[PDB]
Order: sequence, then C-alpha cells, then structure tokens
Amino acid sequence: LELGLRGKKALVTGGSRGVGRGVVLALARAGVDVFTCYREESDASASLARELKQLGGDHHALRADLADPKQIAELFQEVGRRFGTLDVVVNNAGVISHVPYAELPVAEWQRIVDVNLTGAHLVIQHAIPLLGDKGSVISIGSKSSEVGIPLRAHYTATKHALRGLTRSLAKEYGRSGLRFNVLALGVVETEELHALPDDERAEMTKFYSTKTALGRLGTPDEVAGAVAWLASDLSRYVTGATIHVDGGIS
Amino acid sequence: LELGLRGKKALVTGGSRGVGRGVVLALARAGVDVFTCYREESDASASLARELKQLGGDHHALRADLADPKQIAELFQEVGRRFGTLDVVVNNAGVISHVPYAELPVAEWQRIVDVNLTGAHLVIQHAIPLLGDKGSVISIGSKSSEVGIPLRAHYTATKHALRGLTRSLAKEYGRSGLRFNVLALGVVETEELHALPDDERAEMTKFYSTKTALGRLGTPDEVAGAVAWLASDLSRYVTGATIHVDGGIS
Amino acid sequence: LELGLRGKKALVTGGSRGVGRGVVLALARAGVDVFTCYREESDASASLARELKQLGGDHHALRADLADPKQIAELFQEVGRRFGTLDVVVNNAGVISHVPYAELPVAEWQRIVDVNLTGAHLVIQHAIPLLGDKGSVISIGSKSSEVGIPLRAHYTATKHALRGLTRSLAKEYGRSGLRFNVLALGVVETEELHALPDDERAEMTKFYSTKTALGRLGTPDEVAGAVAWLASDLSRYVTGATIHVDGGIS
Amino acid sequence: LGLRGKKALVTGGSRGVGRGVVLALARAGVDVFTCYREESDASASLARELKQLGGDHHALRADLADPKQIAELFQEVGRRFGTLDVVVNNAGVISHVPYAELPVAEWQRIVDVNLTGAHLVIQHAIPLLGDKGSVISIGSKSSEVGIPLRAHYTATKHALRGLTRSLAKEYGRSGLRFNVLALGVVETEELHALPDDERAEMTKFYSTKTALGRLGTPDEVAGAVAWLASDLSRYVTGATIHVDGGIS
Ligand SMILES: NC(=O)C1=CN([C@@H]2O[C@H](COP(=O)(O)OP(=O)(O)OC[C@H]3O[C@@H](n4cnc5c(N)ncnc54)[C@H](OP(=O)(O)O)[C@@H]3O)[C@@H](O)[C@H]2O)C=CC1
Ligand SMILES: NC(=O)C1=CN([C@@H]2O[C@H](COP(=O)(O)OP(=O)(O)OC[C@H]3O[C@@H](n4cnc5c(N)ncnc54)[C@H](OP(=O)(O)O)[C@@H]3O)[C@@H](O)[C@H]2O)C=CC1
Ligand SMILES: NC(=O)C1=CN([C@@H]2O[C@H](COP(=O)(O)OP(=O)(O)OC[C@H]3O[C@@H](n4cnc5c(N)ncnc54)[C@H](OP(=O)(O)O)[C@@H]3O)[C@@H](O)[C@H]2O)C=CC1
Ligand SMILES: NC(=O)C1=CN([C@@H]2O[C@H](COP(=O)(O)OP(=O)(O)OC[C@H]3O[C@@H](n4cnc5c(N)ncnc54)[C@H](OP(=O)(O)O)[C@@H]3O)[C@@H](O)[C@H]2O)C=CC1
Repeated sequence: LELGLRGKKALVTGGSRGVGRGVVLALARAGVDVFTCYREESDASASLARELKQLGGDHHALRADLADPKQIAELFQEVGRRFGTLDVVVNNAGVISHVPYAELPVAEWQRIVDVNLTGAHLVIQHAIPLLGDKGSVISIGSKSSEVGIPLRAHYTATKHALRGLTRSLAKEYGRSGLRFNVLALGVVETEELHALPDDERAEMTKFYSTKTALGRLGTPDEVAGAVAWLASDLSRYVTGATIHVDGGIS
Repeated sequence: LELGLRGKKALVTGGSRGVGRGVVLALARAGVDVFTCYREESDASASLARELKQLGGDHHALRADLADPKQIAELFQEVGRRFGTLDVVVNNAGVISHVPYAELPVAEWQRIVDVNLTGAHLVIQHAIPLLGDKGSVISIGSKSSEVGIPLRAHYTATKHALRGLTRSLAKEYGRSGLRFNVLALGVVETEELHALPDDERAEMTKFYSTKTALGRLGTPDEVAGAVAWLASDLSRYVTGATIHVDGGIS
Repeated sequence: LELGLRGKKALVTGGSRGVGRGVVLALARAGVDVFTCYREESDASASLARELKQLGGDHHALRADLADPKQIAELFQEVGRRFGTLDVVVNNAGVISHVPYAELPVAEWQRIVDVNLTGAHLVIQHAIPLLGDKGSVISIGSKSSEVGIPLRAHYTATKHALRGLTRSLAKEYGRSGLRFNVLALGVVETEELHALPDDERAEMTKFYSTKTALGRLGTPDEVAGAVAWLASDLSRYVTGATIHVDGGIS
Repeated sequence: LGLRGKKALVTGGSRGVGRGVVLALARAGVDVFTCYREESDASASLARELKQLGGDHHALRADLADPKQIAELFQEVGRRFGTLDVVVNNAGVISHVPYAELPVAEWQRIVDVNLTGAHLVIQHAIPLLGDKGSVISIGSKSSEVGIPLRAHYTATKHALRGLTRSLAKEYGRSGLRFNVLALGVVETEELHALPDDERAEMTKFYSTKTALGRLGTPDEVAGAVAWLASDLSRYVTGATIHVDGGIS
C-alpha cells in the first residue's frame, strides 16, 4: 500500500496556474519528473519554472497553445526528446467564459471546443506512443457538467465530452495496459478567486460552500491527491471511471 | 390525456434516412408541420420529399450540410420564413466512423465534432428565437457514450457532449418556457443494416439483441414515440433529462 | 401517434393523496380501469371514492397497509377477483420522515424500508402473474436519492433501491413482454404543501423553486403525463430506464 | 497515504474481498477489527495471520442480520479500540433465485444483511468515528447494469449509494466522509474452488466484458480502500468510486 510514484514521468497540461499548478508541484515534490505546458509567458509561468528548478528532478515547462495542433505536435517532439517515455498524462488545461448562450459567438464556441475537447484529444493521441505498454491517463472533468450552469453550456458540453472520450479509450486500450479516467471537480480555490477582494469573494465562497457536503471549497492539493492515486498501481483495476473530487457538492 | 400534437411545427435535422426519417414521417402523420434537412441529394431525400407532400400538411425538406455554419444560418432563414415559429426541434443528424484511435486523422475528428456537436449547437442557437416562450428541444444521444466502444471514441465524445450542452441550456432557458432533453438510443435497425447481406446482418442482430432486456433491436418508430412524448405537454415538467430508449441494453 | 390507454387495467398504490391521487384520476378520466389502495380512511379516501364513481369505468379503492405482507396478499386476492388481469402497475405508495440519523430508531428505519422497498417488491411480485405476457411496471423514485438530503438517508436509501430492483427486473422479464421503469420526481405540489400556515407556504416553495430549471414545483398531473407515456405502447422500447420528471431540479 | 496507526473496522473479513482488505490494511500497520457470521477454516486461519503480523487486530462473530449482535460487536469495538478512523461495510450475501419464486424470507435475509446491516453498522460507528473518519461501503457495478435472478441483491447494493449520498450531506461538516466502492467481478476462493472447466468458462465470460481483460482481486479493492481511508482523499465524499476494470 504505497503510491510508488518516485521516478515516474508525467505530462500535465496547463501547469502555470490553478489546479494544474498544484498538481505539477505536488507530483514534483513526490519525485515525479513533470513536463508541463502553458499558453502564454507570464509571471505565473516564470515563477513555475523557478520552483521547478528549486526542486530536485528533471522537470520542463514549455509554451504551447493547445488550440494550435502544430504547437501540440511540437510539445510532444520536446517530450519525446527529453523524456522519451511517459507514465502519466493529466489533461488539465481548459478555458471558460460566461456569455448568454444566444449571444455566444461561433468563434468563442470554437475556442472552448478547441482547447477543452480537441486539445485534450490531440494531447492523448500524441501521448499514446509515449505511454507504451503501461500508463495512466487522467482528464479533468467537472461536476457542473451533470448539474448545468447558465451561461456556460459550451463549457459543460466540452467537459462532459471528456467522459465519453475516456470511456471509449478505456475500452480500446485496456488490454494494452493503458488506463483512462476522469476526475470530476467541484469548486476549487484558485488564484483567480483569491485575486478577488473580500466582498466578491467571501460571497462566492459561502455561496458555493453551502452547496457542498464538506462546507468548504477544494484546493489544488486535494485534486493532486486523487491524481496521485490514479497515477499509482494502487488504482490498477480502475479504468473508464469518473472519480468525483468535489466535496459532495449539490 | 392526449398528445395534442396537431398543428405544431417541428424541425428535424437529418430526416432523409434512418431514425430521423421515422421521426419525420410519424410526426407528419400526426398532423405536425415538419421541417427537415439533409446533407446531399439522394434517392432517400427524393422519396422522402414525395411522401411528405402526398401526406396532408405543410412540410419542407431542404439540403443543408450541418458541417457548414452558413448553410445552417440559411436553413434557418428559410425556416423563419416558411414557419415563422417552432414548437419542437430534434437534433438527429449525426455521423459515425470506426477508426483505430491512434490512426484517427485530425480532419475526421473535426468532421465528427462539426456535425455531431457543433452542428447541433448551431441549430439550437438559431432555433431559440423561433421557439419563443414555449418550445421543446430534443437531442438524439446514445447509450453507447456511457458504455464506451472501441474505435469510436470521437463519436462517444460528441454524443456525451450533447448531455452537457442540454443540461446547461435547460437551466438557462427553463424560466423562459424552453425545455431541453436528450434521447439516448440503444441499437436501432436502419436501412444500412437491412442493406447488408443476410447474416452479417443476422449475426450482429443477434449480437446486439443478446445485450438488450427485450431481446430485439429498436425501430425508428419507437424513437418517434419518445419524440412525440417530449414534444407534447404531457412532458411539460421534463427538462434537462436523458431519456433512454434503448431496450434495456447492457 | 396516440396513447391508447382506453380499456387498460391499472393498479396504483397510494392513490388517496398527492402524486398517487393525481395519477389515479388522470388514468381514470382517460378510460383506464384503476385499482388503487391507501393506508387509512380519511377525507381523502372518501372524496377519491366519490370522485371515481362519477366517472365511467370499473374503479376500486381499498385499504391495505403495505407494511403488512398479508394485507398485500389480501389486496391481490381482491385485484384477482375484481380485475383478473393487469396491464399497468404504479408503485407510488411511499413514506418519509426527517430524523437526525444518529437518532433514527431501528423501527422507523424498518418502517420506511417495509413500505418503500419491501412493499414495492411484494406488489410487483404479486402483480407479475396478473400482468401475463404484456405489462408495464412503473415505480416512483426521487431525484433526491442522487443528491442526498440530511435527515432522510433512510428515505433516499429506499428510493435508490427501487432503481436497482427495476434494472434487474427489466433484464429478467423483458423477453416475456414485461417492462420496468422508474419515474424520478423532483418536488411536487401536494395537499401536505397546502396545509402549512404560509409561515412556509412559502419559504419552502421559493427554496425548492429556485433549485429547478423551470422555476416552479411539479404537479401530480405532470407526473401522470409520464405515467401515461410509460403505460402506453409509445414507450414500448423503453425498459430499465430512470425517467426524470423533476423540472430540471439540482 | 499515512495509514500506519489508524483503527479500522471491516465487516465480513474472513473470505474474499473483505479478507484481502483486512490483510492489506493490517500489513500497512492499521489496527483492524473484523467480523464474520460462522466460525470456519477461513476465520481461524485469518486469526492466525493477524497474530503473525502483530498489531492490535480482532476478529469476532457477529451475524449482521441480527441488530442485537451488531450492538454487541460495537461494544467490543468500543472497548478494544475506543475510537475508529475507517469503516468498511463489506459483508454481503447474494443468491440467484427466479424473482417470481423468491421467498419473502430470502428477500428479507438479503435486505437485513446488505442494507439494514450496513445501516446499523454505520449508525453504531458514528459515535466512535468522532471528529474525523472515513466510511466506505462496498457496492456493485451490476446494480447499474441489472442482472437476472438477483434483483433483490441489486436493490440492496443500489440502496447503499442513496444512503451514502445523504449521510455525506448530513455529516460532512462534522468531519465524516462517506463513499461507495462499486466493484466489478472479483476473483475469490469461491471461484478457484470450481473445476477447471466451469471456472475457465466463467473467467472468459466476465473478462470479455471488462476493459482490462481480467477479473479483479481483493488486493486491487484494498488499494481503493486505502486511498479513501487516507487524507489524500479528504475532499472526496458522497462519491461512487468504480473499481471494476471498466466492465460494461
Ligand atoms: N473550481 C474550478 O476551478 C474547476 C476547474 N475545472 C477544470 O480544471 C482545469 C483547470 O482549472 P483552473 O485551474 O481553475 O483554470 P485556470 O484558468 O486557473 O488555469 C488553466 C490552466 O490551463 C492553461 N491553459 C488555458 N488555455 C490553454 C491553452 N490554449 N493552451 C495551453 N494551456 C492553456 C493555462 O495556461 P496560461 O497561464 O498560459 O493561460 C492555465 O495554466 C480546467 O480543465 C477546468 O475546467 C473543473 C471544474 C471546477
Ligand atoms: N443504432 C442507431 O441507429 C444509433 C443512432 N444514434 C444517433 O441517431 C441519429 C441518427 O442515427 P441514424 O439514423 O442511425 O443515422 P443515418 O446514417 O441513418 O443518417 C441519419 C441522417 O443524418 C443526416 N446527416 C449526416 N450528416 C449530415 C449533415 N452534415 N448535415 C445534415 N444531415 C446529415 C443524414 O443525411 P444524408 O442522407 O444526406 O447522408 C441522414 O439523413 C444520430 O445522431 C446517431 O448518433 C444513437 C445511438 C445508436
Ligand atoms: N411529492 C414529492 O415532492 C416527491 C414524491 N416522491 C415519491 O412519490 C410518491 C408519492 O408520494 P407523495 O404524494 O408525495 O406523498 P403522500 O403522503 O401525499 O401520499 C402517499 C400515499 O401513499 C398511501 N399508501 C398506501 N399504503 C401505504 C402505506 N403502507 N404506507 C404509506 N402510504 C401508503 C398513502 O395512503 P394514506 O392516505 O392512508 O396515508 C398515501 O395516499 C412517493 O412514493 C414519494 O416518495 C419522490 C420525490 C419527491
Ligand atoms: N465479484 C465479487 O466478488 C463482488 C463482490 N461485491 C461485494 O463485496 C462484498 C464481499 O463480497 P465477496 O468477497 O465476493 O463475498 P464472500 O461470500 O466471499 O464473503 C462475504 C464475507 O462477508 C461475511 N458475511 C456474510 N454475511 C454476513 C453476516 N450476516 N454477518 C457477518 N458476516 C457476513 C462472510 O462471513 P462468513 O464466512 O461467516 O460467511 C464473509 O466473510 C459484498 O458486499 C459484495 O456485494 C460487489 C460486486 C462484485
């Protein structure tokens, strides 16, 4: 009963902020070699590279717009050279916006589809040759895609699509040693929430807290505990599953 | 009471063959004015066109590739012209292919997403103004997106995305009197199966029958029974739901 | 096309109040012969009886405590003697209470299990011979058994148990012509909602109304629209399903 | 994972899934209390490996169909452990009976053990879990699928999810988490005691339905129990975790 992660190689999309950042740092502290990407150079990406260097291990953070297939194929050329193999993939990169559905432009629909759904598919497709004969693929889904949220049907559409992708991939590749699962998250504190001043903050927090069974929002490190279990052989009979990490929300 | 469908106006995408043909014809015979579409001109679209005008009522069948956003806008100006209003929309048009996932070309991924997911989204977005203050939107999903099927991860991804779209649209427009639901179909005999030689047809017929509770495959008219119910005021408190019409299949 | 319920024979448990009363009256006014039961005589049982005898058809309302298996057997001696056959069964009788779980007496747990689960099972088992070779069994479930409600875990346990019973019965009897489904209800207006002082008619109606997509509570007649569909041949390919009639709640 | 030193109760630990979970938790340094219905080779040999491992483990008889014996079981758990960190509702029974021929007493036995027994175990365990604790009930993927001749079994296994969801809502702010592990098909002694012929056929039959091409083992179940027992899952409650090899 040991996670046994030290020495594994992971790819985590969207590691500069939020959930992806916490997963990257927690996997790295546990001795996983982490490859991550981000869309745009920023102080968050720069501080990310700084912590990865501060820690021991063979970590890499490259810019790659998942809306762009050329940049995804380039990311994986770098992954194939620096790592050569993979044990874990975490599809975490995603975008959201609130547009009244009737006003949602076709281009904003297309962007959210390109990043959240087509981006995840291309990442997985490029990762399959690197995963070899054994590997664990983890996609970050959303509890909200079962509940429904006004002004985000495009987001809930893409997040729910990940579950159907995952279920079929679990069937197609299970006998080859690849496992595919979804983590359905509740509401997780991120820097964008702590960048809000107290009023439009301690009002979101209690609005969502009452919705939960635990009475609090999640953190990126709690998500990482579940990623760690799915990365490990303690979950070797788990595939095609949607694991809720949501505090029992609604 | 009664279905009370007579005189309503419905739009059914992909009405020339298979499930959609069954739904169009059954709704027409019940006195619903049906507007349908199809991708290319064919013997099926021609024969469908003849049958609808020989039936009573004001029906229309137009060519429109849902992979093309401009043809959807065109289709809907023709709908707003000829009908002026809608009571029912049925997103039935869909495509499928069986490709090893590692070999799935990006353009084919994009084709199945363009038709099954983005096309459905554009049809609903264009329909909302025409549905007004009461309306019923029905999207055709699939039991298989919960089960997983090898070589169709792109198909089960798009079909599962329809449920996530539907749930949020139901929350968003529910107080406007608009309802959104998904019909998750099992296996339905279509022309494409009675056109295979005797028993590769009977072999898959038995293969799929053994998985059902009922011991048989579904028919397009059985789907029509569920569309009829969702179009009707007998389902006026039903929204955001996935209704299985699948014979109890696994 | 049409529902075709005229002439069918139905059994509806718990028909004197609320959802059950609404289903009994709607089926009776549709020309179905309705046999119903209730636990004690009240203003409600008497008005139901009077209200039935004023409608065409052969209807019966008898008392039977579903917690007592001997009274269930007795009930079905009466159904066999007055009806001889059944086309439709609706397991609607159910009880609920709000008790802190640590304080829940063993006997109160036993009560709601005996009525909501063991009672429904015995009703179905007695009904199977009377349903013959064609028949539709409909059990009343609850959306809340997916959500969770404090002080009602015994209730949600039994309501969720009905889905598991139904799924297996659909597999076991589908090839014999019997269909089994659950209707999962949201919050429905009943007499018990109308008997509170407006001290909470309503805070409660706003509290539950805001959780729905439609912005209102359900009514018993809206439930009857779904019962009507499931009793009908329009749903002949629907079995083993959980049908949500909940206004898109949570 | 940080499991060493915790105290756990696992019902039905003498055979099958429960035995694997008991032994795996014990070998991780968890003090394990378990129970079983009949004294047998399995319970005696179980007691011999638990004393060979060291640690403070206990195996008592308690028929979970009898509320009195559940009370007595929790008297002894309260006295030897004083508190609990983990509860695993694992004890369960099944039978394959044509539904029309199912005797009321057999319906009642399946309900008493699989649903009411689990409820009583949880209700008695809540005082002992105190301010922090993790409750895990063993459910079944088959209760979503439906299986002929066992509707009574799938009824009770599905009931556990409705119970769990409400208990998670009720007790989450008190520090208690409630989750369900829905199992697929798991290899037990029960299957390896069948002749090569019928066993080979059953193995192929269920394997074809899984994504992984094999049946599960009790140790694979224990890996999920271990995660739900640990603070790595401290934001997981009210969830149904499938440990089923992707079975249909
Ligand atoms: N409560 C929550 O936060 C919930 C989150 N989720 C999901 O978790 C995941 C991460 O959530 P969260 O941390 O809150 O999101 P954030 O907005 O905080 O960060 C998202 C990360 O994804 C990267 N990203 C966005 N677009 C791209 C792109 N085209 N290419 C490469 N990287 C990109 C970002 O990089 P960059 O800095 O360059 O912009 C960023 O690092 C998402 O998939 C989300 O849907 C699920 C339900 C609830
Ligand atoms: N067993 C089954 O039948 C299953 C079906 N479904 C779903 O049912 C729906 C219809 O299924 P089915 O009848 O089997 O499919 P069919 O192959 O029989 O074709 C259905 C219709 O969709 C039209 N279509 C395809 N692409 C387009 C497009 N770009 N624009 C407009 N119309 C298009 C087709 O037009 P054209 O004739 O011009 O090619 C045709 O009229 C699909 O959405 C499917 O996912 C769900 C589960 C199982
Ligand atoms: N209304 C809602 O918001 C919800 C409804 N449901 C379910 O719908 C069904 C309808 O319940 P509802 O109308 O709301 O509640 P009510 O209390 O208003 O009516 C319940 C009926 O059950 C009758 N009955 C017959 N035998 C028994 C027996 N042994 N024990 C108890 N009742 C018996 C009762 O008769 P008597 O008059 O003698 O008491 C009564 O008529 C229930 O099963 C409920 O769980 C599910 C979720 C939400
Ligand atoms: N493929 C599988 O094995 C699956 C198993 N499950 C669930 O896993 C759990 C155990 O399954 P499995 O290992 O296969 O079954 P087993 O028969 O192998 O073991 C059952 C264990 O529970 C004990 N037990 C049964 N009834 C009682 C009772 N009244 N009181 C105390 N102990 C009792 C038994 O004790 P005793 O030795 O005295 O009989 C035994 O130790 C069950 O909950 C089952 O529903 C779920 C899905 C699939």
